[PDB]
Amino acid sequence: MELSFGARAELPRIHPVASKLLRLMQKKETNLCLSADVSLARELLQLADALGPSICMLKTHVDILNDFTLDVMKELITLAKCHEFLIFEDRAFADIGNTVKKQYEGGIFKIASWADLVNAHVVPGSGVVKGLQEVGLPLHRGCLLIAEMSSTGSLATGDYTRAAVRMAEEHSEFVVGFISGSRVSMKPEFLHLTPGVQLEAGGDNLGQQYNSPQEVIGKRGSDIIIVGRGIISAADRLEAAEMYRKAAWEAYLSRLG
Amino acid sequence: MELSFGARAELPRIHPVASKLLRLMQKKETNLCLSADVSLARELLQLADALGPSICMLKTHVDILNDFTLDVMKELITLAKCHEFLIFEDRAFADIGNTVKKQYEGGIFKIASWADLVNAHVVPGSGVVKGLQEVGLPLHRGCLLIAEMSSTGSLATGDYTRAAVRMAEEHSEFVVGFISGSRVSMKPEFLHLTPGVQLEAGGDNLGQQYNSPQEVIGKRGSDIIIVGRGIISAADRLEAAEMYRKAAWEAYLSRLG
Ligand SMILES: O=c1cc(O)n([C@@H]2O[C@H](COP(=O)(O)O)[C@@H](O)[C@H]2O)c(=O)[nH]1
Ligand SMILES: O=c1cc(O)n([C@@H]2O[C@H](COP(=O)(O)O)[C@@H](O)[C@H]2O)c(=O)[nH]1
Repeated sequence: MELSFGARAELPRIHPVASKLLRLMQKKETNLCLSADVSLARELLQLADALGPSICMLKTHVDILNDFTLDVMKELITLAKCHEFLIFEDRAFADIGNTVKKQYEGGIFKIASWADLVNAHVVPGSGVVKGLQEVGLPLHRGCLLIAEMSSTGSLATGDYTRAAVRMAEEHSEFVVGFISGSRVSMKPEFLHLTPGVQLEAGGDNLGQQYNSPQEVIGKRGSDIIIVGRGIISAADRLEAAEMYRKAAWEAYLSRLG
Repeated sequence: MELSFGARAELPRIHPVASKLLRLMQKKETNLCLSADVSLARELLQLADALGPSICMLKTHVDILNDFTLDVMKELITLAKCHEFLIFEDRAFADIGNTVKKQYEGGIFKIASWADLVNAHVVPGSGVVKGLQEVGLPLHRGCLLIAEMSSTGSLATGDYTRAAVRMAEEHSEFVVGFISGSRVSMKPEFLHLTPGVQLEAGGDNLGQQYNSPQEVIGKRGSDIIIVGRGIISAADRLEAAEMYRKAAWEAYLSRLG
């Protein structure tokens, strides 16, 4: 009884951020999230403008931007609104609730002011979600819980993954899905976003492992592929993004029937 | 066959950063780490200057400082050198190796340029340590692995904790100890630093749980207490720091015999 992204956008328990995302995925025929892993604001913004039509989401690591300013994020928001994609800051919050609330709202980055989505590790227990929610609920934001990781020797397996799923399902007012390698929740209101994706087999020299869009979306049942170097290191990043988009989209359609 | 901090500083396999720390702990009769959880640079620096003589370490969350600049960290280093304490940035790195290396070296914060110590979660597998090491070894830095957490519902238990200890013991050129609630390694070259510490029983409203210095150092065998609000929210932060210092030090001495 698998539903399209557009039908999932209308589910009774859908979060507004998830709904917005699912609708634009359906409209634009994309379930690709660009991992914009660059150190220069100009490159970030040039990528966001050129690839915006091809992506449902742009994932940032703001803490690697050498020339971060809040005005850069204002410019990114303009592009996100123009091309219709969400902004996801991959901060992987992983401390006690009292601390992560400050890390989310404050400091130099003011992440909550510009990020539609953030993510959190579940290792601290559910206080990490409660802390983030105190800032994110008033700001109408969503959160993803890291249920599995793509890297060699990941401990996010077995009962750890099951604990992530329970924590999500128990904080559905704020948690809209997962970072995972596969479908981990049976509830269709939750999004599954999967990093560690390339067309070719391989990995990197620091524990990253790759699987293909057909494997991740088609066989493992995830929703969205997150792709960094597969696109960013390519000469023509637009064509690379289109190849990943078409791969992930067709894998999704075939799983739908 | 328990050894003093000063003797542990001389162990054959001791890391240089651990040795420096252990020597100043012995010299100053302090095993207190101040968790300087403030949002203003002026308050951070006033705390570091006044409390510097009472502490072996000052722990930062640079990402909650509203007015962070690299010049603030230069001023903090001057104080750390004057009063003899290490600087520990509690960044809790928790991503793939390729990403954390950039988060450690680069961006606005340039953490590796000023932090003696950082910490990492073990959930991504050992690539998190390998990535950090590529930056930290050339810069003569050390790392702490998060083996246990103080918060309600922590998943850093059982085999997860055992995996943290193995990962530390296998990367002893860079990893100098743990964030933990107790002694988790039997090897005396490793430091144990414990947050979730207050004199009085209690917790916070976002999953923090407190135990006393006597419990953590004396009964659970940890080395250093990490104390934030117990000191920071007190009217007289200097006297508060002295109370925590004397508590942790005497608990240590009594465990020594
Ligand atoms: O399990 C995970 C969780 C992540 O955040 N990531 C992130 O997703 C991206 C993967 O990038 P790449 O496609 O270049 O390997 C990185 O930004 C990394 O930080 C991951 O690779 N695996
Ligand atoms: O398990 C852990 C790991 C932490 O980093 N911390 C950190 O240690 C400090 C505890 O501060 P406090 O004493 O105010 O509760 C915080 O900065 C928090 O981020 C913790 O409390 N428990």
